[PDB]
Amino acid sequence: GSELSERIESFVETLKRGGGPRSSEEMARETLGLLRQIITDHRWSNAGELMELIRREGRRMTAAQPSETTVGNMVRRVLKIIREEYGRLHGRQESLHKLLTSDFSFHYAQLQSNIIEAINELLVELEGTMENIAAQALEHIHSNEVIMTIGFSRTVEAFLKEAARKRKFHVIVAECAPFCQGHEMAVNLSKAGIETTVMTDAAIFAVMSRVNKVIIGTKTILANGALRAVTGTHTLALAAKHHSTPLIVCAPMFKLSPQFPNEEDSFHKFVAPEEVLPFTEGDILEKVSVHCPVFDYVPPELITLFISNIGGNAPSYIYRLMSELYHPDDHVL
Amino acid sequence: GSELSERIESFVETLKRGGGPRSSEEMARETLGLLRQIITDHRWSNAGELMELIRREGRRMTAAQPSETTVGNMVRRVLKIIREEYGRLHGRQESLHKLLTSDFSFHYAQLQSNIIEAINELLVELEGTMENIAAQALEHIHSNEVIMTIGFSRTVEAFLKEAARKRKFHVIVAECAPFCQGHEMAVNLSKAGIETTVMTDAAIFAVMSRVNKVIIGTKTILANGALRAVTGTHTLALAAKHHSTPLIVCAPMFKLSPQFPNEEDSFHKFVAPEEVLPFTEGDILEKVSVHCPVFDYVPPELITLFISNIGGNAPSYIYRLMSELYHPDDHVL
Repeated sequence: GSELSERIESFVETLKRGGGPRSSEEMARETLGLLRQIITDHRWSNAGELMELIRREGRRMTAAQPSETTVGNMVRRVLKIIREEYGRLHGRQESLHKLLTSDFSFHYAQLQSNIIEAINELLVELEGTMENIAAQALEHIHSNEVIMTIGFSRTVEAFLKEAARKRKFHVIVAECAPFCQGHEMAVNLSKAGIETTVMTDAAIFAVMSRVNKVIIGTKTILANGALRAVTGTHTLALAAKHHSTPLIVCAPMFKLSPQFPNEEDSFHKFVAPEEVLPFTEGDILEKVSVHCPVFDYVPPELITLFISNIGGNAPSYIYRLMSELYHPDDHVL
Repeated sequence: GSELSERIESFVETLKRGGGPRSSEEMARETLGLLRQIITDHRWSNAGELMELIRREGRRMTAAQPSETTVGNMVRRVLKIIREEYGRLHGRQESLHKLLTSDFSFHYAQLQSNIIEAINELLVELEGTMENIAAQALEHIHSNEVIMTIGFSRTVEAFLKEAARKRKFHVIVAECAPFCQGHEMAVNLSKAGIETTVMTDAAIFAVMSRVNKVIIGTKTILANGALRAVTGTHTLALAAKHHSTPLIVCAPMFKLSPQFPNEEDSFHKFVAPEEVLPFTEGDILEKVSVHCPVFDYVPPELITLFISNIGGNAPSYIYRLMSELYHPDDHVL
């Protein structure tokens, strides 16, 4: 009750004010733990009340920070898990087959235990996601290869550190200005023994002619295979497409969102202009419009491969993955 | 003269029966020497008769072997030299300026010495073409580059040997089947300490993703910037264009032919089917049509740069060079 309410309020305020969990996996774990706490603590008779309350909590969580899709992704995953559990315990996708062939009020005592067990299994699968993704590094990196990365991605870092145990290759890291987080990635990879280069975004095209493949992370994967990545990733994808350089996205399955690129102006995250133009400029700040978008939209035609904890896939298959994770009625939430 | 006639017939028969000067520079030199001998020995009262006889032997030379454009190029160069000498001695290109603003057969008794001097100057300029092309190797090759070649080109071999004195790089040579002359090129490049790889044509598109730039020779440069090259160069150029890999053609100026790619079915050189399918196959040779084209047509849009003894040019400028070498009335010959 009070503990649950204060935990929810703290989570919402942390999302609204930023900071909190740097790791996306940590954010997913905290979201799942909070959802489990709501399921255990909150009182509900039938599954319909659970749907309504989880939907309200997820709506509040995503309204706190719409650019943080992992929270909504986990909320929809929990809703799908609850729906599947109810269908298994009570009963026995839209398609041409279903179209040709063709009630949550009922109550069950053991449904809650099954829901918690499924959520715990999901958490266990989430725990080993990074190792599962990194275990595929040797199948995609050959000897004396050149890899291009932008910003700081922990999944890509684990990928490269696992590949470096048996192969020698070069990694080029482009800083993601203004938050030049690529410097930390470069120094980490150098500490791991990999030979690394640090450069600004302005050189992304210039050196792309000498890059064998591009390995990047993302914040979100849309239903059509599009990316909500850090800013400057669209230019990197365009430069890779110019040279037909394969672009690999190493992203866990919990970053898949059933949304579509129809949404406008809430996609990119806009922050204080101080990052781009300092406050000490003076009077010219009065008449100059300064905008600092954090995220970028990447169309699916610029992506070659998705590597996740379940293996490799093409963007054209992303829809099927989206069909296996979320019910079509939970996209609106 | 009888000796001149026997030399002309020897040249014509050598062209018809194949072989002869292995290097294109040697055959250009031989053509220029033969033209000089014809000019000296034959009796001509005025410039028009000299033009007519030059055109007659040029027609015979070109009809001996149409696929060898160097002979016709030298004949047309001599004709343009005669035109410019007669115009400078006697008097003072179709353009809008000439159109808005708007004859031979007048004997002068001083044109022959000028013609011979210009021919000798052309010969001296022809002697040092390969060194002039090779001197620009360092401006186009950087450290630890990957270069790709097809067949055996002496100009490209000189290019790479000159570049290898100061930089270290890798060279991949694709054998030009059936006449696998790329083996000779790879062995020669390995003799100079360059790390080299031998592979077949079928692997070209397989390795273009790891190639930085493609440096090739050619047999002929057409008026629009197209190429007559060894068979397999068109697919190599298409593969380079797929990856936006810069394709450099190292070809001297005497390989520029003022004809257009309108001509068909005589562009390629069809040789005996023994090179592709051996005679020992037996009865199946009765009902199998096997063709062995020696040359390939490369459209101008697949060529990035032309490196010649006068420097680097784009294909879009080739027309101007044509207008600087040949008179438009000598294109038909």
